Formats: sequence, structure tokens, C-alpha cells
Amino acid sequence: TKFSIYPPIPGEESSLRWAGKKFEEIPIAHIKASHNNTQIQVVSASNEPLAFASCGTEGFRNAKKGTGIAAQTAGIAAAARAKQKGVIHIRVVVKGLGPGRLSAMHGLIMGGLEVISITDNTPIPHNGCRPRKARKL
Amino acid sequence: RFMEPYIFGSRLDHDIIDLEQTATHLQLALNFTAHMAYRKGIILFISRNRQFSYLIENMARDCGEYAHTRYFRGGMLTNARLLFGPTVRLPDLIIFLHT
Amino acid sequence: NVESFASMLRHSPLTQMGPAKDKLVIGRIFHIVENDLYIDFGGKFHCVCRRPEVDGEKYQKGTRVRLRLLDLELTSRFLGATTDTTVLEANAVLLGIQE
Amino acid sequence: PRYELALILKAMQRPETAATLKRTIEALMDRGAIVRDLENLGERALPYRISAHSQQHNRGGYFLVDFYAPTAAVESMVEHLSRDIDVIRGNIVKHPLTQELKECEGIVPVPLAEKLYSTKKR
Amino acid sequence: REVLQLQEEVKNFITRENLEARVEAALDSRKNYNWAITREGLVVRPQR
Amino acid sequence: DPPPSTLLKDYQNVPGIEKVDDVVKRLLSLEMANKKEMLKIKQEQFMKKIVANPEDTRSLEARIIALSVKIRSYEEHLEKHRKDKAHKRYLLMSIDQRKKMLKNLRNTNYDVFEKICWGLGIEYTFPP
Amino acid sequence: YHEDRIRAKFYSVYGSGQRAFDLFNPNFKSTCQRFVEKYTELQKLGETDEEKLFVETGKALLAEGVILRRVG
Amino acid sequence: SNEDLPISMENPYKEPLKKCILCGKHVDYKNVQLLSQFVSPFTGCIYGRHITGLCGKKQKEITKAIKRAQIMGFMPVTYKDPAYLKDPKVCNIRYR
Amino acid sequence: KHLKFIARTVMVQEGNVESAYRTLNRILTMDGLIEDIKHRRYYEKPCRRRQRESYERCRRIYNMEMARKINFLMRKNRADPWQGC
Amino acid sequence: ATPSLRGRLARFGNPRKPVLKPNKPLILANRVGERRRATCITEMSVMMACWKQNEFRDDACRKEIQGFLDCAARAQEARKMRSIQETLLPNKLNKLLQRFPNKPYLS
RNA sequence: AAACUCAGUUGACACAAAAUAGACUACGAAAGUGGCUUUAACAUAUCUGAACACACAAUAGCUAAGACCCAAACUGGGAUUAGAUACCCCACUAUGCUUAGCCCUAAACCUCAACAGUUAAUCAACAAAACUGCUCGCCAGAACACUACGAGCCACAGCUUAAAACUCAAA
Ligand code: FES
Ligand SMILES: [Mg+2]
Ligand SMILES: [Mg+2]
Ligand SMILES: [Mg+2]
Ligand SMILES: [Mg+2]
Ligand SMILES: [Mg+2]
Ligand SMILES: [Mg+2]
Ligand SMILES: [Mg+2]
Ligand SMILES: [Mg+2]
Repeated sequence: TKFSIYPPIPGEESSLRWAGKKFEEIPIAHIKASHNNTQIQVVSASNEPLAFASCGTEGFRNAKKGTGIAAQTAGIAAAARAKQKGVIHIRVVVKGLGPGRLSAMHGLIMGGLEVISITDNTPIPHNGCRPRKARKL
Repeated sequence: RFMEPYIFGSRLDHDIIDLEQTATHLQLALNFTAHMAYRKGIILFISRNRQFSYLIENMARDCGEYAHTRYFRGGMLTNARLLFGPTVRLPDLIIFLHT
Repeated sequence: NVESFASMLRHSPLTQMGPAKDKLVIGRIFHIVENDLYIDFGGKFHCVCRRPEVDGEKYQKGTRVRLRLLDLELTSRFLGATTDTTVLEANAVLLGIQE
Repeated sequence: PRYELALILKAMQRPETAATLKRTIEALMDRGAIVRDLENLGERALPYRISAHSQQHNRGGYFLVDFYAPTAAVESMVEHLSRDIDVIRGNIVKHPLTQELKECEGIVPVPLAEKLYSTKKR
Repeated sequence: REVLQLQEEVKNFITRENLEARVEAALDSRKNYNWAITREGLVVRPQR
Repeated sequence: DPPPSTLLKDYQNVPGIEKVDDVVKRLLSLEMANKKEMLKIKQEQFMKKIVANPEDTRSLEARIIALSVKIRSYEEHLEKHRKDKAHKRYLLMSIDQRKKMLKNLRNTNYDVFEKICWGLGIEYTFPP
Repeated sequence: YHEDRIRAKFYSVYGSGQRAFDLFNPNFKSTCQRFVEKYTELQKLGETDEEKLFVETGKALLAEGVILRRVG
Repeated sequence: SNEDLPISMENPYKEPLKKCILCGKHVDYKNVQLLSQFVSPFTGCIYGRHITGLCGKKQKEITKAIKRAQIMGFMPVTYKDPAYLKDPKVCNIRYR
Repeated sequence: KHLKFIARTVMVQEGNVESAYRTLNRILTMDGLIEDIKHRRYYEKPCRRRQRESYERCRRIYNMEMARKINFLMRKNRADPWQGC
Repeated sequence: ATPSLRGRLARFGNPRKPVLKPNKPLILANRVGERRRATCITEMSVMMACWKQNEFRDDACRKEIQGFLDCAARAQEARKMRSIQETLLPNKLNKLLQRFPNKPYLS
């Protein structure tokens, strides 16, 4: 076989495994990188919450939350919690272009957890709601 | 646009100059050049094609007439009296090897 | 019986050739500047190819080489240009030395 | 005119599926359709979860009913399909084969636009 | 020709009589409209 | 409106068209066609009933008859889509065009104009 | 020129060839030009079918010894 | 008079006009396999003609067919169907 | 309502999350999602949207024409073959 | 294939309304725009975390401090080599364009 | 800062708005029209032709009844400020939506009228090269003036038409 960047298809017979598990069963680390806060939540393959960590819960307040350093800190905390909950390999789904988008992943990894996949689930309306008006400064 | 009358036709988007008109015009031009040379006029060969600058210079020198294949400083003809001197004699004929 | 321009053009090798694209011609290196080989193939312009890294020294002035032509003249019209911009050189691929 | 009804039916067994197809073609013939052909594209997983008649569906059977009907019958057929519960999703379209494949000689290229600006020197 | 061709086909149209049988035949069959294309403009039908 | 059983203009002359299956007849009838076919049938019927030369369509008479069929179609349409401003404009413009055509016809060939008016139920009213 | 039709057909059917053009020689004759000459004389014989003329010209050149390779 | 003069004819040397890959073929909303060749594998985004290489008419046909299939339930929207990821690539796009 | 972990999903090779993220961001940029989100943050009134679209179209036309000219003339960056004369 | 400009600008003989309204004329200029203008923070963060957990005693953070210093030296070397290498250039490109300039008028 | 204890995952779920396609330039008379399906449907074998009528006319706005995710004049609060009746942040309303009427205004601008034709001897400047024929509408210093009066209008702080007096040598 050869390496493919696409994920394995559920219901298809694939050879890839992680910790003796199939891709579908790997726990999911939902990152949410808002403009001024980066939240992280590691749920099991059955949406069972395992760990939580946010810039605010890490002690950062006000603008300091929206910093890659704060994202790294929150990711490290979440990774430690998940590691003590028994999580090795994770699938990462991040929804938001906030400053913590990548530093959160870096913190999560530095906390020990390995990442098998990165998923972007940023909400992109197909012209649904009307966002707030522009800013003139 | 002005070269159309002398263009015989476009072969695969490549103009073919009407060599009949070329022959007649070259006859007239050579006749004029020879007449000026006989009348002892000054014949100046102008051409900025660097690929033939050397050839034009050598040809002019061997034929005994003048050549300007270099950068044409502004005023070589209009301001000649100042640039050279009030008594300078301007060319009686200018021959462009590359217009 | 004096052949006229029409007959000369009709029987000329260039006219006998069709579109120059993908046509093999025999050029004659008439100038070399370092690793650049200026080759004349009978057309209006010359093609400046590169000395092949293999058998490079074998290429010298007067060397007869084989070219695969891609355009007799390299020209194109760019945005806003009232006339075509030309690089005044043909495009060809240097295949090797003819013997 | 010639219509094609693409029909995503609830995933079920052959007896119920045949009964549903029979009922649907019966409704067509009642509204005044001359059913021309029935084709089974086969059961497959719905590309996305579809919730029809208080039931979330992930697999369904796809069927194509090519028929001829009066124009006024299309709306009634759509309403009846909406009423029917075994239909996860029905859609009536004008048959593609009624349209004619215009012959395309080639992609004639658009040359660079000329004379957009006056040739005066700027 | 068009009316002639249509005449032939109408023999195969599903009526209120041959409805059960045609429905069962449809359930048995499988029609494939899927086929990809290649850069050289050559169809790639799936294998069955 | 012509009977729904009526065949289309491209099939009413096909040899043996009456010796075919009633399924084929229903398919080729107006019962399985859009409103344009019915309008074409109405146009040809009016032409046969009125114009001396039905095969001539460039005539002002054929133009007026076709435009009257279109006016009928637009009026029927607006009767349901009362709030279709575009088609209301089309109806008014077509009425104006038919009035202009009738003016020209009345000025050129009076007898034909009278026959057109009677056939299409149009009452020519001089503009105020 | 009327020979342009034959030239285009020959290039489409056999490609450029392997005998490179020598534009320096005014009297040079390309394989395509020889084909055109043979086609012209065959036409002057009074054979009007274009495709029959083409095949006959190809075979005549093959008999001459010209290796006309078809492109596909 | 003179037979060596040029004659007035079309350009016999013209190359055939390139035909889009789908030229002469029927794009159908039911051929999800074909329709999925012109959608981003990751996001489901329909490729522009600068990438597909299709004529304007066929690009419009593909767009309408893709939208029709997506709304009628034949084709996924947010992503290309995985079953078609290994079909012959016909899009001049390089994500790596 | 679609299946999860098939859209905008990339598999890291050997664990180089930085490389995987670079590839994912390339995907998003080439698909235009990044620009779409940045623009959708605040509502771009339709007149402004049209003006920006027209401006970008003109800028692309100019850039592509300039690139064509640069490529066409790049073959003339050689050394001067008639140095002096 | 550059986007078409046929029928895109508001011009006489163009029935449709303008598609593009270029602020500046669409004529290639004879010049290209001038080239437009932290490093090694992972090692710094590692060293600073070691300092924080060890009371900044450099005695028990020697490997991290040395890595930080060497990384900074390599950053300086990268800056220098990049600068010298950067020194196609806009200047060269403008010279070539000048050699073959645009002609939006008639000669 | 204020504001909320609502936040995250998964599932169910609109009378809101319609990513990518679109690097396309099409439809319509203009305003406008870019999710999908269907029905109807896009006037004139000659061109011009409304202050002289008919039918349309984005956004805003009034009337009466519904929907209300989000956005949001006004309003309130938090900031900033010398002040802040603003710009920045939060909440919320009319409103944007559907139905039935009204209203009939836009930088309604491609500021380039319709039709037919030419590229020849150019052309104040800039802009989107210069003109020919024909027709309709419009213009005749600036400001007073999208004004007052009169008139018409479902309009009642409105719209259309629209002057004059004083003033200036400019605009
Ligand atoms: S290339 Fe022929 S239809 Fe597009
Ligand atoms: Mg008129
Ligand atoms: Mg008017
Ligand atoms: Mg209005
Ligand atoms: Mg409200
Ligand atoms: Mg407007
Ligand atoms: Mg006003
Ligand atoms: Mg007023
Ligand atoms: Mg009043």
C-alpha cells in the first residue's frame, strides 16, 4: 500500500489501526478557535466528554486569551487531562480561524497526545444568516 | 498600416513584401544615392541594429562615407550648429539601414 | 522567360513548408556567446538555443545542427498594446548535430 | 410531456417495495400518466441523512419512472408523493432525452480585447 | 418515422395490466447511469 | 380551446395517423403537450377560417392572427398570475401592436380587415 | 496555393518526416513537395478521386523508395 | 493569366478546434460518478472552468446537474463521495 | 447531516502535524474557504461586494497579462550578444 | 487563459451594462511593484518552562539554554545568508520590460 | 468596561438567506435576476414617437394581518472624549420577510437617447476614439431653487411640475 492523506471510509475494510483501534473509534478532540478564546474538548468515539480546557479556564483573561501562547497552554492542559483519562491517539476537528487554531494543536501534542488526523469544520453558511455590520474605526 | 501597399500577402501570418515594388523602389533609391555620391554629397548611414553596427561602420569607412550606428543624442541634426560648430556641414543624404 | 516574384515565392522552400510548428530544419550556428548558440535556419530570425550539456564542445560557429521549430517569429499582443510585441527571434528546440 | 420521476423510497424488503412502486405507478396512471418505463438504480446509502415523515433515513432505494403526463398532473403527483410515507424524496423532472444535444464544434477562443482605449499617448 | 418508432415502443409501456410483472422485473434489475471520463475523452464505464 | 384529443400540428397530416394505438394517439394529442401546441392549433384554425392564403404567414393578416393568439395566451396567464407585471406589460404592448396592425390593414385592404375583425371578435375602436 | 490542400493532408497523414528541411538551398525539395509533385502529375493524368489520388501517390513514392510513415 | 498568384481559399493547415472532454456527451444529474470528478475532494466545491477545462456550455451543464443532484439526494454536498476518489483525475488542480 | 470526518479531513504522515496543517490550509485557501470566512465575518453590503469582485477580476486580468509578458520576455534575459557594438 | 475583456467595459457599441469598472486603465505598465517585505520560539519556550519549573537556576537547564543559544545563532546565520542570497529581482524585471516596453499608442 | 452564566459534543428542528459554479457575462424595457423542480412565459417582418395617457419602477416609508433565526435606525447601558447627541462594545425595537393595498423617490449613472451607417479626411482637456443621416426629449450665467405660489396625486413633515424679487461678476 501507499500513504493516502484522505481518511479511511467507514464500512470499508482498511488496514490502518491505532492502539489496536479502527479510525472511527479514535477519540475526537474538538477545538474551537474563536476570535478571543480557544476551547478544547476531547470526547470519546461515542461523544463521551473526557477532557476540557479553555483560555479562560487556564487563567488568561481579556485579550490574553486570544494568544497562541494561551492556546498552547489550554491544549497542554486538555492533553494532560485526556492522557490521564486514557487517550493516546486523537482525531482533531477545529472549527474557527481564531488565533489559537494551530497553537492549540501544538499544545495538545506537547501534552503527549498524538494526532492522527486534522479536520476543519469551521461553520461556513451557504448564505444563511446575515452577519453583523462592518466596523468603521 | 502604411506598409500594406507594399505587402504582397500574409503567408501563415507572415508578411511577404512585394519584391516587384521592392525592385522598383531599390532602383530609385540606388539611383538617388549614386547621384548624391557623384555630386559629392555627404552620405550618413544610420542604423541601431547592434547586430550590424560593426558591418555598417566598416562599409561606410571603406566606401568613404559617414556612419552613425550608436545612440542618437538628441539634436545631432536640429542642434548641429551648436553641438559641432556653426560652420559644420550636415549630411546631404541619410540612409537608414534600420528605420 | 524571367521568373517573377509569384513563381519564386511559390517554389521557395519556406513556402513549400507549411506551418513551422513541429518541422525539422537544419540550422547553422553563426554566433556563440558562452553557452548560448545563435542558430540561423533560413528564416527571417535566428533561434538562440543553449549548448547541450552533452557533446557541448562539439558545437562551434558554422556547426550544422538540427532544430525542431516552434515559431518562425516569437510575438504576442499584450493587454493594451496597439501592436504586437516581438522578441525578434525564432523559437526552436536543438536536437543535435547533423552529419 | 415526457417526465422522469426520481424516487428515493424508504429502505425496506421486496414485498413492501413492490407494493409501494405499484401504488406510485397507480397514482401516476390515475392522474393520467402513460408510464413508459421503470428502472431500479438499486439501494444505496443516502449521501446525507434525510428526515422524512418523522423518520431519519440513511439508506434508500432509488427508482426512475419515465412517463408521459399532462402538465397539470405534475403538481398533483408531487402532492401525492409528499403525502406518501414510503417516499423519502420524490422529484419530477423534464426527461433529459426530450432535450437535444446541440453540436459543439469547439471552444472557439476569445482573443485579447482590442480598441478598449484610445491610442492617444498618455 | 417518429410516430412509427413510438408505435413500436408503446408495446413496452407499463399498463394497469402488466404492472405487477414489470415492477418485479424492475426490482430484479439494476440500471447504472454512472460513468467517469478521462482526460483523453474516453468513457470509463464501471464493471459489474 | 381545441379538444384535448386533438393531434399536434406536426402529426395531424401524418399518413395512417388514425390507424395507430390509442396510446399513441393520446401521446400525440394536445393532452400530452404544453400550451404552445394548443396555441399553434388555434392559430392554424383561425388562419384556415379567415386568411385566403393560410400558407402565407408574412401577410399582415397572419401576423395579426398570431398576435391575437398570443394576446389570448397572455390574458389567460394573467387571469391566474394577476401580479405578473412583466406579462401585463407584454399583454398591453401586444394589444397596442395589434391595434397598429389593424389600423394599417384597415387603411390598406378594408374587406380583409372586416373579415379579420369578424373572425377574431375584435372591435376596432378609433383612438381618442 | 492549390498545393496547400495536398500539403496539409500529407502533414496530417504522415507528420513532418525525418528528412529535415534545408531552407538555405533555394532548390531544396521536401518529402512533402515530392509527394505534391507526384500527386499533381497523377491529377494531370486525369484521376479525380482525391483519396484514390492520395493512395496512388503514396504507393508511387514508396516505389520510388521514399519511406512515408503514417502518423495514425 | 498567371497561375503562380495566390488563390483565395480557407486555411487548410488549421488545426482542429479542441473539444472539451465532455463535448458531444450527455451530462446527466444521475451520473454522480461523472459529476464528482469536478468537485473538490475535501470541501465539495465545484471547480471553476479554469480548472476543469470545460467549455462554457458544459461547465453550466455540470453546475446545474451537480446542484440538482445535491438537492434531489443523489450526491453529497459538503464533500466528494469517497467512492469516487480513485476515478481518473480530470482536473488541473494540485493540492500538494 | 453529512458523514463526519470526510470533509476537510487530512491524515498526518508520520506525525508531522505541521506538514498536515500546511496541506489542510493549502486545501482551504485553494478552495476559497479562508477568504469566504474572513469576508463573512462582517456583512459586505452588496454594492461593496460587487465593487470588490470587479476589482479582483481586473487585478487578476492585469496580473495574468503581466505574467504572460514576463514569461514571454524572460528568454531575453541573456547576456548581450553584441557587447560594445 | 486570461479572462476575456470582450464586452466587459462600458463602451459605445456594448449593449450590456458594464461588467468591470476598472479604476485604472487596463494597460500594462512598464514596471513591476517593488518586492514587499518571530524566529525559533519553540526552543525559547522550552528553556523558559524549564526555568519556571527549576526556579530559573541555569545549572539544571544547561541543555535547554545551549539549544536556545545555538538556535539564536542559527537564526542570525539564516538572516545573513538569506540577505546575501536575496541581494527574479524587480530591478532586473523592470530593465527587461524597459527593453521591451508597452505601446498603448500608435507610432 | 459593560453584557450572559451559560459554554462544548451529539441528535431533532424555519414563513430567514440562497457558499463553490462565477476567471461565466446571460435574461429583462428599466428597477432588477446567481439553491432546486414543475406550469405559464419572455410584444412588433419598419424606425422615431408622451408634462399628453396607460403599465412598471431598487432601498426607504405608511396601512391591516402573520412569521421573527440573524441583522438593525431610534432607545438604554458600557467605554473613549475638553465635550461624544458619533466613531468602538452589549441588549432590543420599528424595519428587512409573507399577504392585500398605498407610496412612485435614488449617484434610478454605463452621468454616454432610439434607429441606420462610416472608419475617411482625427481630435480643446480628461473620460469610454471620431463622425454622418433621421427623429424625439432636454438646455440657454451663478445663486434664490429637489424653493413659494398655482395645479395634480390613496400621497398630509410627501411626491411631480416649478417661478419671480433682492444679490454678483463671476459660477
Ligand atoms: S467543447 Fe464542445 S460542448 Fe464544450
Ligand atoms: Mg415606438
Ligand atoms: Mg416617457
Ligand atoms: Mg417602489
Ligand atoms: Mg423585530
Ligand atoms: Mg443602478
Ligand atoms: Mg427629492
Ligand atoms: Mg416641493
Ligand atoms: Mg403647494
